[PDB]
Amino acid sequence: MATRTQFENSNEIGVFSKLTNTYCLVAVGGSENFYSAFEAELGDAIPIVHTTIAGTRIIGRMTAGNRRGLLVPTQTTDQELQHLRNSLPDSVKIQRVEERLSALGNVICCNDYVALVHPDIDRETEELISDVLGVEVFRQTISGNILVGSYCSLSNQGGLVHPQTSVQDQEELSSLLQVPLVAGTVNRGSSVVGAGMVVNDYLAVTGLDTTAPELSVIESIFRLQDESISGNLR
Amino acid sequence: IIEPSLKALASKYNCDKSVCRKCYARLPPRATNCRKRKCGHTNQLRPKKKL
Amino acid sequence: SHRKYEAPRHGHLGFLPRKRAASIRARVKAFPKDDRSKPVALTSFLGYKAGMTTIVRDLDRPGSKFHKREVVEAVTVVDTPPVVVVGVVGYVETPR
Amino acid sequence: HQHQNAATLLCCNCGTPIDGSTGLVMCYDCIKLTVDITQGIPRE
Amino acid sequence: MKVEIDSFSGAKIYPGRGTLFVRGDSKIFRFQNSKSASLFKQRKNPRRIAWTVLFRKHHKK
Amino acid sequence: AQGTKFRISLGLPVGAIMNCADNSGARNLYIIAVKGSGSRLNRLPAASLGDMVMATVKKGKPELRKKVMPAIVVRQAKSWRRRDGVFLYFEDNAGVIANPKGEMKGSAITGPVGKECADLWPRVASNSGVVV
Amino acid sequence: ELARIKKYASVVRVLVHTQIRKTPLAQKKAHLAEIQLNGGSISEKVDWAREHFEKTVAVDSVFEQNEMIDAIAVTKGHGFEGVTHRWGTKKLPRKTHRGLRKVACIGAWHPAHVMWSVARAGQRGYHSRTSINHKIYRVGKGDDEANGATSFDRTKKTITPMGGFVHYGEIKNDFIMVKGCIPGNRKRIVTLRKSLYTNTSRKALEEVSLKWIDTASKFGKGRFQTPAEKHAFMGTLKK
Amino acid sequence: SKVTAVRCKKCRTKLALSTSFIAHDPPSKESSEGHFIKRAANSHRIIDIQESQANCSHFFIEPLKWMQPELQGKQELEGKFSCPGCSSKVGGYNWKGSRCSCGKWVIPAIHLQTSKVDQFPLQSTALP
Repeated sequence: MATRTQFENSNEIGVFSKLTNTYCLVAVGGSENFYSAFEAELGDAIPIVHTTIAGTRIIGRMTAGNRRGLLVPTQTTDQELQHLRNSLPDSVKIQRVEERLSALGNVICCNDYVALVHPDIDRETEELISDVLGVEVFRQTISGNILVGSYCSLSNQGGLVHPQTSVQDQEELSSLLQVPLVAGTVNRGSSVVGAGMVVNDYLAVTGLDTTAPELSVIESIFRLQDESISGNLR
Repeated sequence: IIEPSLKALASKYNCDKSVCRKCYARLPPRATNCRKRKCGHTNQLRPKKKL
Repeated sequence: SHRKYEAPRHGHLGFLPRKRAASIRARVKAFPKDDRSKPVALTSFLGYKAGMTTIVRDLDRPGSKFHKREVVEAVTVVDTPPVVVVGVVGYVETPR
Repeated sequence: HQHQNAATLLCCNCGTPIDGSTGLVMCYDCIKLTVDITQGIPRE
Repeated sequence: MKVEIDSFSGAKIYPGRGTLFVRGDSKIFRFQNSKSASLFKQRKNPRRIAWTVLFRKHHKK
Repeated sequence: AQGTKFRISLGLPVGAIMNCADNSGARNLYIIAVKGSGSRLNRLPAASLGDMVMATVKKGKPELRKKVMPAIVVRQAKSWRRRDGVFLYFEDNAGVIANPKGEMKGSAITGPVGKECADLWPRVASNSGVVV
Repeated sequence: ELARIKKYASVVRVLVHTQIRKTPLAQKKAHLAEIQLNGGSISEKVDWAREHFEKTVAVDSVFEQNEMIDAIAVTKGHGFEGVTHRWGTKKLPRKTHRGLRKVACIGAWHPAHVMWSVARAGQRGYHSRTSINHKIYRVGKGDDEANGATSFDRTKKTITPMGGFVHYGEIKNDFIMVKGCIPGNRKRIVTLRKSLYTNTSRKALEEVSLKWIDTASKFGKGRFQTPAEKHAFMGTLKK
Repeated sequence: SKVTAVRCKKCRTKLALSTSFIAHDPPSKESSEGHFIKRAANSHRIIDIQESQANCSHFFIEPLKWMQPELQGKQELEGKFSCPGCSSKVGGYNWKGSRCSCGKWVIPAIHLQTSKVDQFPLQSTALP
């Protein structure tokens, strides 16, 4: 549901992990407590992969992916590419992307159906995203920011956006993304909402300093909320 | 949780001592003189403060 | 008067004198501790240093950031022909 | 029908409803007494 | 171990060799020695420097 | 606040004027200190790619000027040695300003960001466009 | 005399010498030395050396891969060096009369003597040094043309670079390849010693498998590893 | 009003409902109970005065069904328990006291600390 945990002592989970519908990715330098958050709740449905991208531990911001495909940047080595093609299932396709804009997570905000990309991305990538992910690509900015992946968490049900966002432009994106959108803060007043948390259909994991009113806004738009063991025995 | 039969067993080694005023040494509670030589075997002893 | 701004000493005092060595073959001052359960083997070897070259290896050190990662590094190649025994010498222990 | 039912922000600290844009999304009655105050001075 | 080609002329760069340059317009330049590097700072054109691979492809040497 | 980082070549002493990569109104930053620096007689404490410096704004918005506030280096002109082998260097120096926790005040970063800064600081990699 | 050593004589050394003729040095005079033995039952130590008179002792019988050793030699020398580069002291400012690469204050008035701890110019280099904990990576045989080859490299080459080791020649012999610098320059007689203490920490117990060896030319900015691929890259030349 | 639930942070398990909550709302504010008194070793001697906090930072609930194997097995007078899925210290049980942070007393206490737990409404969403 709405579980909270943290990597080593940092609240942000979207930097250090990439959660999709059919798989999950985590960085290698984690404690036993951080790994046990995903293992206890995902179970054996989707494969959890320990990986690194380009010699880094920031794999949630370097990669871009959904149910059908994964996009990795150029500096990902052949040893790390061969490891991912084994642990992930045969349904997903992994493709290395030649970019000037290396960090694909900040650039691409995507789901099963509709993706928003950075406006200065080139045309040879727009052909590549739509054929790998199988997603319509729409060049658009969140009202004041070009980094659409960092400031806008998105799932299949809903999407949380940047707090300083006009209502007149949320109705533009909801017309475009075909999902309802709510603005808010995560991690006790951090405007970077896509890097603080992750989301798929059946799970959404955020930081430990996310307050209780903030957690209500998250699970509401994503619609992941829903007892005999509790009772009175005196 | 401490079962105060055992708390009285441990306080004899920790709390029920006496302290010399000059050299701050830990002394037995029935003593009259400090056993060290760097305080000159002084006899100004105080009980150790209880919690 | 005092030094007015403290600073550590330049140089090391356990390496005095800086005088020229007695021979180009430096002596071995000390050999490892004898363990008489093990079979007979030598304790050192003589060789001639040739040069340096560069190496690449997969670093295997868990909990590091460069775990399962390639690193380059500098190695030294010492030319090592086989060495032939021509005698033995036994030392007794005296109080001097 | 694009529906953006958002109530732009709620708050950070308390559960009180709608605040505005431009920052300070903290429900001003909170920040008057709760957060630090960041005065940090002697007053006598 | 990947062997990257030299961006100036044509040369091959075995690992642990030569410099790398990240220009402010987000483009990565590789150089095998200070010859092809210091000719890059002087704004020379490698289609007119004779010993390069890019020249010898242009005249089909 | 600063985790483990492998030593890279020090290119920015006290008195350096590096650029300002973010969009917080400031134009350049003047380095006056490096957090966690050493101690040696007559030695200027120096910064590196990814260190945290105390810095002031000499040019930009007048609200940001005349106060000392911490900052994080994101580019460097002195060439450094990565462990995998290569010597690389950017074209100019750059820094972004931050709170002493390490969170960033600006919204985005223009220009590339060095990779050893994106691993060390979680907020800078969130706002980075291009990572090397 | 061998019955004399078996009865008395707590420790036993063995006089060895290298074979200088299998070496590109110009010297013809071999280097004699001693090596202590660490076997058991000192009657058995001299029974080992009885069998090995005028017998060769290999390299791989002594050392093996991934072992921590010490390297003992005589340093590169530099002759008479000044007080700044010898001890690393501070240079005086520019405005000083009669010399700035010096040390200003030798001592105080009392005691009226120059102490032994001041910095003072003299010989630098050519000293005996011991450097511990150098990790062996490769012990290659002599009659083996896959010295530079590796399991991930698969090209047939020696570790002698193109044009040979600069100022040395040819490694057509056994060799020891160890991590990091050894005291003493090239052509220098170097003693490699077993480790005095058993090391555990994390770095002695690591096992290495190499990816690639650099056999490009050391004679300056070398851009090719083997001459079989210099000819394939450049093509047919005039000569 | 409507019934509510108290879900555990990092466990996401419903620890206690409403139809509970013996909230004891007023503190006394007088000098003997509303202030925190630290005496001395002897002679009823006050060394410290501490003012009580704003709101009672606990939830005093009835002993519930999931608490029963910790309360039957090794029954003692004081201790602590956890969420049944994360083993994190949520609240302690004590048959003595531990008034509130804000201070009264209670009864024999089953306190559920409001740090590292939070309170959500049991009904549908507010739909803001």
